[PDB]
Amino acid sequence: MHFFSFKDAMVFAFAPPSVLELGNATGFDLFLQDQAGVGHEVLLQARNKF
Amino acid sequence: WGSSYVNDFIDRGRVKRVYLQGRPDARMNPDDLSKWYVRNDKGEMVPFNA
Repeated sequence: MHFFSFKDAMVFAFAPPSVLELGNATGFDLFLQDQAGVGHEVLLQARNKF
Repeated sequence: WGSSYVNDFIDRGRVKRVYLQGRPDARMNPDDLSKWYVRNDKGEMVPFNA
């Protein structure tokens, strides 16, 4: 709440997940990969469509 | 004659290599070897058989 105000700096605020050693214990995690050499731009828009 | 690996370059997003070498026909028979000129200290193109 206190920081929701700012219209000039996104500011997440969160607890660490219990076994620090493991980074982020929630939900899911994936990489999208440029296999057929399509380039950063296409890749960037595949990210954004997704 | 021996090819040369000068430095690298990008191709479809990969680091590959750039090779310098005499074209096929100026390195096939030992006369093609004479065809090659070297610049000398006072600026002039000397042939190999010299």
